[PDB]
Amino acid sequence: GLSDFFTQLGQDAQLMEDYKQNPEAVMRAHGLTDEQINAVMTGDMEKLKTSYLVISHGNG
Amino acid sequence: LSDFFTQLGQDAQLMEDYKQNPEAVMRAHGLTDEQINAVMTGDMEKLKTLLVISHG
Amino acid sequence: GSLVCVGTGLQLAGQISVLSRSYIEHADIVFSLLPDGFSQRWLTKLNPNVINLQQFYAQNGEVKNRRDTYEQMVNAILDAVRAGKKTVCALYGHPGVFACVSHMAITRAKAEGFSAKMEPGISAEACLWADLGIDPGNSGHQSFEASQFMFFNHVPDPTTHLLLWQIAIAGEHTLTQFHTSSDRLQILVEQLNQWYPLDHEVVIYEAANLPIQAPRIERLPLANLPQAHLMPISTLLIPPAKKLEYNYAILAKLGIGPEDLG
Amino acid sequence: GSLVCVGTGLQLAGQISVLSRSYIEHADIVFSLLPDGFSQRWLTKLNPNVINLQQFYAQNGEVKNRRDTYEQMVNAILDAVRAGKKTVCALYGHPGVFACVSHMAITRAKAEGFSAKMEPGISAEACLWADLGIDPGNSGHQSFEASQFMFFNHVPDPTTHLLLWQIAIAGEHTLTQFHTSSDRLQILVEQLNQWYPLDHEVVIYEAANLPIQAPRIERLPLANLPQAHLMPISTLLIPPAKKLEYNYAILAKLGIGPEDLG
Ligand SMILES: Nc1ncnc2c1ncn2[C@@H]1O[C@H](CSCC[C@H](N)C(=O)O)[C@@H](O)[C@H]1O
Ligand SMILES: Nc1ncnc2c1ncn2[C@@H]1O[C@H](CSCC[C@H](N)C(=O)O)[C@@H](O)[C@H]1O
Ligand SMILES: [Zn+2]
Repeated sequence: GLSDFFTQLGQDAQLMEDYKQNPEAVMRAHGLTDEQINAVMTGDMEKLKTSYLVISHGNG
Repeated sequence: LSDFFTQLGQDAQLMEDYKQNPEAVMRAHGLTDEQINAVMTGDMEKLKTLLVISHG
Repeated sequence: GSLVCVGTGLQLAGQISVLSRSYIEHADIVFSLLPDGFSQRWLTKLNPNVINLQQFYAQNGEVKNRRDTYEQMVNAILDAVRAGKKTVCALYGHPGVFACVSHMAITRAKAEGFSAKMEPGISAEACLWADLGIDPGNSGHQSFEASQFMFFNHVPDPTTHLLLWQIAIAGEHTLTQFHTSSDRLQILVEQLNQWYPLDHEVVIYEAANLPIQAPRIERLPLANLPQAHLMPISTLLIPPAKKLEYNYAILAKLGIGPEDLG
Repeated sequence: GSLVCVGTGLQLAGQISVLSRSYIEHADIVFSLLPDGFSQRWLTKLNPNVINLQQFYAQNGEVKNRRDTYEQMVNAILDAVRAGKKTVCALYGHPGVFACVSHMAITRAKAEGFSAKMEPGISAEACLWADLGIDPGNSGHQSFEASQFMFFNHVPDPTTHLLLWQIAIAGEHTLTQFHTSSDRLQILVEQLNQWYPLDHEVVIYEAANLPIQAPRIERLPLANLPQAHLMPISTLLIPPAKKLEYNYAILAKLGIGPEDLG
């Protein structure tokens, strides 16, 4: 549910613009819970996920 | 030409097919001998026969 | 009304991001600045309502300051936004990399109380790393506009990979010509010679715009640059003239030595 | 077998190129290194045959040199190619920007006589220009890996926008830790102070990975960096400390002056 929403929102400029107009309405319509919504609104990415990304070094 | 180039640029299957056998793929999409020649010689201006947005 | 500026990358059709293509598809109107007629046809099939920004460039050997071209471009875009249209600006490469039109339009749009954002794209710089198999992190990277390097005091780090953009107009001060002259390039060679030997190998790079096209990767000594055939789309790459050397000063502050490096 | 290295950008799903997405879809096998589980799920739906390179990082507080991690990553990729698989490597951002694994795999593949190429992607740098509304051509740009800037001799041009990548592990010489210490950052502050005042405003930047996420754009004085909260994905932007000065020597050779500038 959550994953499906994010994937679509990231790809679909129509939905993205709809989202930007009314985040809470769009999110609720796509079945997101109040807790999930709260996390998005507070920007708590950690709670939404409820790994290292370094692929180089500087030692030559 | 235009339809071919647009497909080839977007489609990774066709791109890998092209790289395998450019001439075979180009002929299969109906490109003329002169069009094929232009490509193989890298004459871009001939293909268009058949950009600064800042300063310092 | 609203504005979104997107890039289409350098390659035809394939190098645009999924979301950016979507923006073009759903736009009320599109202002374009694309490399060739193949890309123009591609765009039009995606969205028929297109205005070509190319028209604002000097026509018929006219003398026109590029500053005025850019201003007319920005005004055309804003006219659509002010009219209430959901407006998309489609520029080749990255819309905000060595391109003033998008930044200018966005700034002006925000000031007049309109929604405006910029979507990143694949630039000529990004294509270069891929085509030449060079990582900017290897020994570092510096980018300068060629004329700015000449007109103003810039100090390059000769351990890095150095890019000079718009090399084809290096020294063209009027901003009315489409290319420079060999005498200007010779002055650049003498300037660069402060850091780089005359026999130092440099690379003239041109990313391909068509899928059947190979990139230009011409290696030559710096001295031969003024005789080289340059195009508006040419970028000059100057590889490192020196290898990395240990910074014993900072190593000492860290209380370590070269042998301690992992 | 063959190899194509592609980038997925920073944002989920939407920031990958059209052609790059096609490469993933048609691949025999995909080796991935993506930002999070949302991106991982996205990829698995495009192509179920995925090997996560994340497994090659040190596990369970083990001590492991990252050089060994990267070697194991490369070997895994090449094993698939050697077996005869049409192999794709999907890295976040641009596959060849501050990332050695792709370059290394392509080098080794070619040496063993295999077809190998890299497709450009949207890097964190590309996102930075857009999010901060900065044109790298404005006053030029320089990028360095933070640790390399400390361990080796690099001289920045304080008139250009300077980026220090991997600031979170600045000065971590062992290559076995996932972050550095505030004492190390303080040394970097003193080093940078050769060009930049202690009260010089700098920016900690983090591009968003999710469409509902805002980027991190935290402005603070350079002096406070050692106390700041940094993550592995943090990039430090250091705006110019000086404005552009005229290069009279060159201007004179060009036979022009500031007033003749178009
Ligand atoms: N196909 C190409 N290959 C190499 N460099 C190119 C190029 N097209 C444009 N450039 C570079 O970009 C300059 C114009 S400024 C526009 C750059 C574009 N926004 C981008 O993202 O790349 C040229 O003078 C050249 O230095
Ligand atoms: N989301 C993000 N925002 C800002 N910088 C980021 C980032 N993700 C990675 N980086 C930068 O990249 C470094 C890892 S190196 C990999 C970079 C990646 N190939 C790219 O194209 O961006 C980090 O230490 C940081 O300096
Ligand atoms: Zn750069």
